[PDB]
Amino acid sequence: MKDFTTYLSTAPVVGLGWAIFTSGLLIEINRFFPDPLVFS
Amino acid sequence: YLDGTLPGDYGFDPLGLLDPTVSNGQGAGGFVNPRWLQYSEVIHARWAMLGAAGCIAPEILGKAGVIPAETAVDWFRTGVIPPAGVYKDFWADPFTLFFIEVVAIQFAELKRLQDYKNPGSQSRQYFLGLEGLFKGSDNPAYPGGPFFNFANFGKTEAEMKKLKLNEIKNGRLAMLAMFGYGAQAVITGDGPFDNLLAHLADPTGANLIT
Amino acid sequence: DRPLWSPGSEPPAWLDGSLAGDYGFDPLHLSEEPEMRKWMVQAELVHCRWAMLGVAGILFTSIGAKAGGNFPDWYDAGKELQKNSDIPLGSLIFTELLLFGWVETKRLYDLRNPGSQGDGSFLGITDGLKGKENGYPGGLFDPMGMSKNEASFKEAKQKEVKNGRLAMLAFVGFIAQHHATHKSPIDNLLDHVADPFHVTFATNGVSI
Amino acid sequence: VKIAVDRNPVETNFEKWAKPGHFSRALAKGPNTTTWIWNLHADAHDFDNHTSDLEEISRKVFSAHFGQLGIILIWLSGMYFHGARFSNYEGWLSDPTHIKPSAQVVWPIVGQEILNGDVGGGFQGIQITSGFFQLWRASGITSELQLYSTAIGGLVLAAACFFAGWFHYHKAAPKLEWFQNVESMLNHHLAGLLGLGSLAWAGHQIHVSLPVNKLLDAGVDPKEIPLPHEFLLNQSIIADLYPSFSKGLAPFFTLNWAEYSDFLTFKGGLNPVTGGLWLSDTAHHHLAIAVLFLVAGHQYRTNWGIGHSIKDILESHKGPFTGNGHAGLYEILTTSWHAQLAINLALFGSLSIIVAHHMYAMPPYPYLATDYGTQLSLFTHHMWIGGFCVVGAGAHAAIFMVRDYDPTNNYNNLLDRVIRHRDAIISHLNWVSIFLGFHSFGLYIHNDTMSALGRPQDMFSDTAIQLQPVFAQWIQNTHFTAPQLTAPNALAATSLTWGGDVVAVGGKVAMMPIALGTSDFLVHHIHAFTIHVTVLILLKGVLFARSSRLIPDKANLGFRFPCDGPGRGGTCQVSAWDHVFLGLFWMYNSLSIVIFHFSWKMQSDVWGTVTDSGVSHITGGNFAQSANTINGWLRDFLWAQSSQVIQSYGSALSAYGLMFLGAHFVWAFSLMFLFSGRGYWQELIESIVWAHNKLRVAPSIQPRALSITQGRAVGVAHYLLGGIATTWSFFLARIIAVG
Ligand code: CLA
Ligand code: CLA
Ligand code: CLA
Ligand code: CLA
Ligand SMILES: CCCCCCCCCCCCCCCC(=O)OC[C@H](COP(=O)(O)OC[C@@H](O)CO)OC(=O)CCCCCCCCCCCCCCC
Repeated sequence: MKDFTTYLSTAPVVGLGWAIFTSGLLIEINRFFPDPLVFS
Repeated sequence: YLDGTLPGDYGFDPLGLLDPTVSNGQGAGGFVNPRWLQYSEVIHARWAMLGAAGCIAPEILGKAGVIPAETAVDWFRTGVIPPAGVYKDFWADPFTLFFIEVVAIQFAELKRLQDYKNPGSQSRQYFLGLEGLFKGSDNPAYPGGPFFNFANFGKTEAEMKKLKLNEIKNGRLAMLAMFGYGAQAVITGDGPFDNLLAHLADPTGANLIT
Repeated sequence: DRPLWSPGSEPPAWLDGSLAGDYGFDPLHLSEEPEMRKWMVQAELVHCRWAMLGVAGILFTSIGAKAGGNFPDWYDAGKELQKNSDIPLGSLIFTELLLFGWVETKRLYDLRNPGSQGDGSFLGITDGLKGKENGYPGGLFDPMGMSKNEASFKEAKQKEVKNGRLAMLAFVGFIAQHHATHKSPIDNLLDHVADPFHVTFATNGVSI
Repeated sequence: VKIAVDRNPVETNFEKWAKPGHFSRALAKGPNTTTWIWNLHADAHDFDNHTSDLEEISRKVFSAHFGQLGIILIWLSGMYFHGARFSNYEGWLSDPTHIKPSAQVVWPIVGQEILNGDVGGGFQGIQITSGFFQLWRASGITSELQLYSTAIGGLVLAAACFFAGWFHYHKAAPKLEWFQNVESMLNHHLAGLLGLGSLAWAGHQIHVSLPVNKLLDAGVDPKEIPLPHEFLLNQSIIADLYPSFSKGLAPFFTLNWAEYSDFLTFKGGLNPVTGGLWLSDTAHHHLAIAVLFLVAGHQYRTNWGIGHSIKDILESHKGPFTGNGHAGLYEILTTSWHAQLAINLALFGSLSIIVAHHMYAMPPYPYLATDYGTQLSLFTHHMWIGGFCVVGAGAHAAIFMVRDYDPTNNYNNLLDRVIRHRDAIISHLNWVSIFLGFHSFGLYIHNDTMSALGRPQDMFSDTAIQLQPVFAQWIQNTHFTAPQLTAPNALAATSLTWGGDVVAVGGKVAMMPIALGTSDFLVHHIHAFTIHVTVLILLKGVLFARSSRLIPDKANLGFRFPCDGPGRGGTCQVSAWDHVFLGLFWMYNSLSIVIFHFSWKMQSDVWGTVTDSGVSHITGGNFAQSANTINGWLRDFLWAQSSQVIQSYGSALSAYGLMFLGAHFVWAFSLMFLFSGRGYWQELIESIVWAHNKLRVAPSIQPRALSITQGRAVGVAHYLLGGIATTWSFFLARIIAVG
């Protein structure tokens, strides 16, 4: 398990979790309060 | 390499699947080896020895006056392959019986497998007081014990070897028979006993050639 | 030296047998490290203790509904009780989230640092609010002296877990045989006791 | 011959997952530059470089191939699943001509939903061009439940495939002896896989594909069809369709096969209803094919001692002009994987090119010829796949000459004698390319110059100095007049491309005779010029891989190296790798023309809507007049057919308009890599490292510019991707919006 967690700490995997967060956050930020252009 | 020490050795292995050259290393490895193939030959045989007896027994007893004709039905019209037929009146539907089948068999199979993986392991752990009956033996196919050989037949070793191969010769025949039941049913569309009754009546007229 | 989930299997090296409800069951090699193992035993118990506390609430209502009392199904109960309540939704949530953040956070820092909450800061309480073990506190959460004996405390830990694993399996049952039958659990019981051979999961029209 | 396995060679654990670069001795140290990262993903699957042992290389290969099957089977199951739950198959099945297929429904986010076009059938989604719907109808598939099961089977079989790769490597892995039993492999692959595989398919077609498509073509509703399994159970039902089924195998075993003439046929041609091949003919084909491969599988003497020996056959076909011939090849093929891979790729790629030609003229699955977008997409696909695979042979053959070539085994051999007259090969082949490019491409410029000067009488065209392909025209008539004389039992010809009458389906023509003229003479020659040159680049790299006059020792430098040095006037792109890097652009250029030829020819001369008075083609039959000039290919093909893509903004085809531009960006972006060199970039990074160093924010892994070989690879990749993706947008948008 120590080696599995180490594999998960590689660059390709940590980047995959980052991408799901940033993309998931932005798509969710467009789904709610739809299509923003001016900021109030 | 076929010395003949085994019970059912008659020097018929054209493909060479029992040679000790294959699976040279040591470990669990693959299914093709003397330890597993010898074990699966009698298992197929014993299951088939039960099946071929049961596939034809209701039909024979049905032609005779002992059993009701409603229960006496072809082995493939009793619930398996419902497109063929299905017996409506049991004490429960088939799928309820399959969950019974699976559970009660899973125990028996897994425990046997565990015994194959690590001998005598099933007696060491508490199983409702039935641990004494699962001590096993050196060979995974002929365990013996207070239950599996409750009437100790072969106290002599020579008598066991005679029985160990009579179990095989009567058994390997049954495996061929069940292969005949499946092939007969597809073409003839009738039970195995009715097919026999025809060849005895009109042999030259009722035949595979027809 | 002890029973196991599959007889004959070699138990893992890290499961020595001291923990409560240890049967050598971890094929995924989780809780192989000490720190994760220290986290999971506390996760198992809260998932257990919440199951017992919740499932009993379902049986009590579903029995009172079958007897005649005015109790709804455990499903669609939060929808019909909020329609006619003086407490709006949102004021009820953040009364729960805000109040649990106190407890759930104090429990965390006893995990990361045992004996830390017994400093006497919180209202001058020192002997209580310091952990006896990881997931097993005492003093204040054990008013009856039912834990000052290692002989009777070690087996009670085995009963807390065994009646718990069973409990959170039952909650998965309620989810499943509700989606199939859309009836209460107790009603599904009396049907099986009425005609056991005919009414099973096979004949519900689902799962096939 | 026997089974040989080694038990538990490798332990299974994630220990090496944490240590990347374990396979190589150089990479196992760790990274001190960022070049270690590129070398990692590159040398990952080069098993020959990891270790010298041929056994380990065989274990790795046989188990990795189990992965590609699992990767394929979840992909294939995805299409069945996505076709079941997110498609309009049941609606298209009842009205195929008017309704279009759609297997990719999109979500509702910013914009995006407009892509879910009004496909038809109470459904809106992305219009596919894979032909799956016609494939599932050729087989007996009426409902979505049959597609769900088909998907669950793939996931089950795929996990079995993946399990096998772990089992056949980590637990029980074969020995080198098991792999060298090549004679055993051929018998099992020919008889078992190709033979029984085809015999099996025939069974399904006879019991399901024939009893279902007969009712569907007779107007019966799909829901009223009797289910695929019921036909097997009741011999009375299928007998109403095909009365021969009442006799039941007695005709077969008594050798009176004329009774099966009802469903086993040699009709030829196409179905008038569906515009596809007669399903009865294909059952006859795949049945025939099985008997042919079954006897072929009983040729090699695996273990019984009766049959041919490959080695005895090779070292017996000798000649005077050749000397020692075909002798030392059995030792090569049984020892090097790259040799077998190069031979396999050459035929596996040239076959997909044959699949592309033999499908469009002979549409096998129903309602395919009328889906012009599908018929155009299958051709362009299986053709590109052939070009890549063919180019891989030139690469994976040069590796054999560098790495797995031992001159001791080859003395006065065929392989040795080829190298000893290599300068004659490349010289004589150079003359042909120059001959073609002048007499073929120069004819195009002659027509352009004559037209601009106002001398159209002097062009090469039908109204002009005609150059007609007499040899092709004679072959068209011979295959057209074959049913009379050379194939009397054939009711009609193989296809209507040879000659005949039009076959109309849904107001659209499925196939009609193609006429060859002066333009079809220039283009067919243009292809040869692009093929003879693509061979010159690859064949030159192979023969001159091991040694040349400029560099007598290349083999010591290796397969891929950028250059020996600025000496000798310059030695940059001398390796065999750099020959492959050049053959790709030519190969891509050659394949692109073979695609423009298919689009403009079939739009102008073949496809179109049939009216009461003849057919109205899409482009009015302008291939004969305009194609002779290069400006015609710029005006009538590009400047015209690009109207549907450009005007796609605001419609369901808007994605193609974007990809049309995006593809141009990636194409140009490649030019930075091909035109420049790693020297300018490595210096620029130094001035950037200063600023990152000034702020104490710098990477311990030093930044280093892309390697010369990588720079070239990165170019051709972004180059081909942008060059190919443009057409993928310029075609599907043009053809989906028909005309
Ligand atoms: C010991 C087994 C056994 C027995 C006792 C019978 C007995 C019978 N079969 Mg039967 N059958 C068998 C096996 C058997 N079969 C097998 C294995 C198959 C599948 C190949 C069939 C397929 C079959 C069909 C399709 C039909 C019968 C029929 C019949 C009946 C009439 C005889 C006839 O015309 O068929 C003789 C048919 C044969 C195939 C005879 C040869 C079978 C031999 C005895 C057993 C196999 C030898 C074995 C493969 C050798 C080892 C080599 C191996 C290691 C490679 C008769 C009651 C017919 C019926 O219904 O009666 C009206 C009928 O239509 N059988
Ligand atoms: C489409 C062709 C193309 C493109 C896009 C570029 C782009 C660029 N060139 Mg360039 N170049 C080209 C052709 C091209 N060149 C050709 C043909 C030559 C002659 C051979 C040169 C010769 C040249 C030189 C000598 C230099 C450049 C430099 C630059 C960079 C200047 C800085 C800048 O503009 O910031 C960025 C501009 C952009 C357009 C951003 C490009 C990336 C976009 C944002 C995509 C974003 C990624 C996105 C998430 C997709 C990623 C997914 C994928 C990874 C899977 C720039 C990125 C200069 C440089 O080094 O910069 C310091 C420089 O010195 N070029
Ligand atoms: C399965 C296929 C696969 C693919 C497609 C990739 C792709 C990639 N790997 Mg890799 N990897 C793989 C398998 C794969 N890997 C395997 C089997 C191993 C062995 C365990 C590794 C171990 C490995 C290591 C050790 C490293 C990579 C790195 C990289 C990236 C190269 C650095 C770069 O160009 O961006 C440059 C990035 C910048 C200049 C600034 C960072 C901004 C990035 C682009 C954001 C993160 C992108 C994110 C990962 C994209 C999602 C993943 C994508 C494939 C879908 C690249 C995206 C390098 C990396 O750093 O990853 C990012 C790297 O160090 N991989
Ligand atoms: C990345 C590679 C790639 C991809 C993505 C595709 C994608 C596609 N192919 Mg294609 N194919 C490829 C490579 C590829 N192919 C190659 C290299 C060949 C040459 C053999 C073929 C031959 C081929 C044919 C003949 C057909 C497709 C079809 C299709 C389309 C339907 C997909 C499908 O499941 O149909 C499934 C295909 C079938 C059910 C029939 C397959 C019949 C072939 C001849 C089987 C041969 C297998 C054989 C054992 C391998 C060659 C033996 C060797 C000695 C050469 C789809 C768009 C079908 C189509 O047109 O869609 C409507 C179609 O008929 N492909
Ligand atoms: C597609 C059309 C291509 C034709 C033009 C290409 C011409 C360039 C080839 C010149 C190489 C000459 C040196 C020969 C090399 C040489 O000397 O080898 C020697 C060889 C005779 O070999 P032996 O019998 O001595 O030995 C054979 C054993 O070594 C077997 O391995 O010659 C030939 O095989 C004749 C080859 C004619 C090659 C031209 C025909 C090739 C295309 C095939 C179809 C032709 C007919 C088409 C009409 C339908």
